[PDB]
Amino acid sequence: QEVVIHKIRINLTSTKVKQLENVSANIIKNAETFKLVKKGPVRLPTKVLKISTRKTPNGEGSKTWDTYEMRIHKRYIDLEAPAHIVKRITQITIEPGVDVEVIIAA
Amino acid sequence: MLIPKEDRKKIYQHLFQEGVLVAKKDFNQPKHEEIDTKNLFVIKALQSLTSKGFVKTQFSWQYYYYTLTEEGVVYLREYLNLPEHIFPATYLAGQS
Amino acid sequence: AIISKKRKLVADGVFYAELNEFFTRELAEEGYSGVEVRVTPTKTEIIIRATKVQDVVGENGRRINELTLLIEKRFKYKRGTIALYAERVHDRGLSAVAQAESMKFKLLNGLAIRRAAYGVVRYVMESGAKGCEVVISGKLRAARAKSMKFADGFLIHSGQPVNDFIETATRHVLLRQGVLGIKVKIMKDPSRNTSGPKALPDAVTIIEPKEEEPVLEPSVKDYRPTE
Amino acid sequence: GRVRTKTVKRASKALIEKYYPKLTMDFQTNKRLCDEIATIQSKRLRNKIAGYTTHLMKRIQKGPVRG
RNA sequence: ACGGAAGGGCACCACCAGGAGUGGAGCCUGCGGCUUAAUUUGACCAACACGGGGAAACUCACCAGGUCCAGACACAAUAAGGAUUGACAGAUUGAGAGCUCUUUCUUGAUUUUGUGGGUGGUGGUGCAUGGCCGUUCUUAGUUGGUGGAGUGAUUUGUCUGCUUAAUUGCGAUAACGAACGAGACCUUAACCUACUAAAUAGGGUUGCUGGCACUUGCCGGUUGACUCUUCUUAGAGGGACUAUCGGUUUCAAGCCGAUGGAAGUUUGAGGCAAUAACAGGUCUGUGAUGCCCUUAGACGUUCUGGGCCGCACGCGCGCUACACUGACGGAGCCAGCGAGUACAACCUUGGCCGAGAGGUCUGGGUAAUCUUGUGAAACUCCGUCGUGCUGGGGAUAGAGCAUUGUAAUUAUUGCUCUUCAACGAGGAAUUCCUAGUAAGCGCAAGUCAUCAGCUUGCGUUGAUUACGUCCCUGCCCUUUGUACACACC
Ligand SMILES: [Mg+2]
Ligand SMILES: [Mg+2]
Ligand SMILES: [Mg+2]
Ligand SMILES: [Mg+2]
Ligand SMILES: [Mg+2]
Ligand SMILES: [Mg+2]
Ligand SMILES: [Mg+2]
Ligand SMILES: [Mg+2]
Ligand SMILES: [Mg+2]
Ligand SMILES: [Mg+2]
Ligand SMILES: [Mg+2]
Ligand SMILES: [Mg+2]
Ligand SMILES: [Mg+2]
Ligand SMILES: [Mg+2]
Ligand SMILES: [Mg+2]
Ligand SMILES: [Mg+2]
Ligand SMILES: [Mg+2]
Ligand SMILES: [Mg+2]
Ligand SMILES: [Mg+2]
Ligand SMILES: [Mg+2]
Ligand SMILES: [Mg+2]
Ligand SMILES: [Mg+2]
Ligand SMILES: [Mg+2]
Ligand SMILES: [Mg+2]
Ligand SMILES: [Mg+2]
Ligand SMILES: [Mg+2]
Ligand SMILES: [Mg+2]
Ligand SMILES: [Mg+2]
Ligand SMILES: [Mg+2]
Ligand SMILES: [Mg+2]
Ligand SMILES: [Mg+2]
Ligand SMILES: [Mg+2]
Ligand SMILES: [Mg+2]
Ligand SMILES: [Mg+2]
Ligand SMILES: [Mg+2]
Ligand SMILES: [Mg+2]
Repeated sequence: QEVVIHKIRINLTSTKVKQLENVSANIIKNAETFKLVKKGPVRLPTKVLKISTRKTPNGEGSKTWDTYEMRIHKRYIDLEAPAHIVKRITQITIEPGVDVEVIIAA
Repeated sequence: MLIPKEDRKKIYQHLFQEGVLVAKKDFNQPKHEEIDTKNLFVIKALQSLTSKGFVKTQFSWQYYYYTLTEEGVVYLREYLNLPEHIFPATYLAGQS
Repeated sequence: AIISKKRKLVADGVFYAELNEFFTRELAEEGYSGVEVRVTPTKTEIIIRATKVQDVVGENGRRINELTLLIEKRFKYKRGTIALYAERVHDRGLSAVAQAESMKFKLLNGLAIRRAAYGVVRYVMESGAKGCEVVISGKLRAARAKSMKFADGFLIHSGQPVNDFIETATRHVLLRQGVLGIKVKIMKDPSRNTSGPKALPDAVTIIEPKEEEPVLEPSVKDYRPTE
Repeated sequence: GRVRTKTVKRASKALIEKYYPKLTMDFQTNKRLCDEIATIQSKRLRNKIAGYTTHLMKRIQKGPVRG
């Protein structure tokens, strides 16, 4: 008797793209397979995590720096979908690297 | 190190009932975690036991990994006078 | 546990560094190759790729167990929520980390430096690698420092082909007179390098055309019409 | 300073010598031909290869050339 | 290798034509020297706002002092009628330190004193080492396999030309095939009315309203509805390959110009970046480390206070200025990189106080949601000033009010009033730079409890002059000479 829609939300994170996009695509395919209404995998600005660092461990040498960075892509998704199929979807199709988080928001 | 024998008893009994410790390198801290005693003589007691030849130590990122070898188990069992059919938590077959 | 997502990812990375360096310290005698941290909804699986898998597991499967315990206290985890897994390396020749550790071990037993280096290069190229290289720098049987370079095949140096194909490993070896630095580079076969490009950037392959006969001039061949 | 180094020239030479009947005068058609009949990894190199192939085709159309 | 030898090419760490400068002044910071108990130390193009070195404590490494063992382990030795530990109160101490003493009480085999040994060390040695980085060298240079020439060290391949940013190619050829470097390659910046989509981004229509106009319209508000993706996002892709044409080229590599383009300098900017080497730097980043030194009143560790900032003096990055293209008042009001609290207390809106710094009460934000449209400065408009070291300049000081901090004196920093110094565009000399570039202007981030005049990034306004040369300083290849090879120091 879980007919009450939870207007649930699925958000993603990663430091890589192809597996994150693959997980999002599988989520959308699962959602369409059981006739769920949704807002698409809305892209979020890739946050660039940047550190500048002097290369030389001892200060001697011509001034040389470097910049290391990751990018985090988010691509949150929300569903106006039934209960059990959604939770089953969240508990399946998980790839290391991409991190899945679920918010009921009901 | 001068360790009061009851805190040393706590150290030895905990090391036996499970088998491993981490003992953050930072001395002078009030209480070591899940021991309720000063971390300093925790580190020193496991150092003495390693010098005996009972604990294998491994230093990496200041977290003093400690593991109990078999002669360590025997020595702890004789010291703790606990029956000779109980093994530390590592020996339990918590397999796949 | 609530924390900023960028900080969460940075913490995940530093935790992976934690695990990799700790396992390098511990399983060095095991021919350690690598570690993977997979995160499930409930369990934090930690796959260990090492050479001596059966010794890593240990008798009755206790060694891995105690290792797990350390992790559960290194990161304040909960029992069951974390579990180790020891896996054999797919091919110990290709992994530069394992070769570096193995030939560090060989150096530890007073083996000939040149002999050990050339044996490593020969084994690596026997594994199917498209090129291997070893730098042995230090006090090679002399007070003055010197670096010996052994190589075979070809090793690229510029462009992420340096990251896509050639894998490196750096190790320190302790002797009775100083430290020896060891650098190992292997350029894997691009055709066998899955999960990425399968050739060099400037590798061009041309398909050989098929040969056909044109002479049939009228050749109005008729099929049975359908409607 | 566009000189079209070894790789593009050799690849275009082999392309002409193995696929002259299929090649044309037009850059875009030869670009699609390069995509289909040869596995150029990147696409900038593909474009350079097709451009030099078109240039060599034009030279051949003008007359017979060495190499 | 070198040549004040030749040939051919390159470079704003070279110059020409210039721009902005520095060197003159104040100050801030970093060196030297002096001084000191200590003013801790390493670097002397490739040391000097460098060691992320913006140190009040810590940092720390120096100095005057005070603690403790965090001396494992083995053996001997005492020793359970005490190996030992700790302490109230007083003298002592800076201390509310049982550090040391007065007395006594507590504690139980962990210890104590000797031997071996081991640890700790920002102790020494980067001229023992690793790793890393810097430099030679941002140039285009290297290498081996068969083959040829040499007795040989070596050489040819790696070159007469032309071309290229390029050992980049066209080629000629005792050279043939190859490998590394360059290129290719990734990130980033463009262009996408083509696709996928979006209450964490925007827009339209229509609601429900506000105001003004009165004509149906304008500028607004609403998390009310429907709809869309042009901009904002980010995925798959497309796009430029010197494309077409005209010149010029042993007519080949290629160069020049125009047109179409978004883009025609390799499209701009970068990231990796070869062989060989330096006695280049780092033991002061490392529980990386060999050797040497020390290891009990210690060069270990901790506590208190001082110093790393002193000042007859020289030098190196910079900041503010010498004013009219300006200073000061009002008013206009424009960004892009960021960052932001959990086992802690971050970014702060908004409302009240205070003149300000700031204070207080609440509310958001673990982040395209909130600070935030970071309503930033330069800039623009209207006025005051009027060539006067002046309303420029704001150093040096006096007094007061606050914030962080266990602690602010040797002023941490911010704010209020005042004194307002040198400074008149700076000699010899010398630095950087050819397009959204220099330069002006600020903001964010790293240092951060508080502190930048620093650095790393970002954006605003945005040019003058080249589009060349080997004259100075060097670099690459070739030829030549050498009595040089620690190589013209
Ligand atoms: Mg290459
Ligand atoms: Mg390259
Ligand atoms: Mg100069
Ligand atoms: Mg000039
Ligand atoms: Mg100036
Ligand atoms: Mg000056
Ligand atoms: Mg001066
Ligand atoms: Mg000094
Ligand atoms: Mg230079
Ligand atoms: Mg300071
Ligand atoms: Mg102190
Ligand atoms: Mg200090
Ligand atoms: Mg002292
Ligand atoms: Mg130290
Ligand atoms: Mg010390
Ligand atoms: Mg050196
Ligand atoms: Mg180089
Ligand atoms: Mg030969
Ligand atoms: Mg030669
Ligand atoms: Mg669009
Ligand atoms: Mg033409
Ligand atoms: Mg470029
Ligand atoms: Mg030296
Ligand atoms: Mg030392
Ligand atoms: Mg100083
Ligand atoms: Mg400087
Ligand atoms: Mg104004
Ligand atoms: Mg903005
Ligand atoms: Mg403003
Ligand atoms: Mg005045
Ligand atoms: Mg004034
Ligand atoms: Mg100004
Ligand atoms: Mg600084
Ligand atoms: Mg020029
Ligand atoms: Mg001589
Ligand atoms: Mg002379």
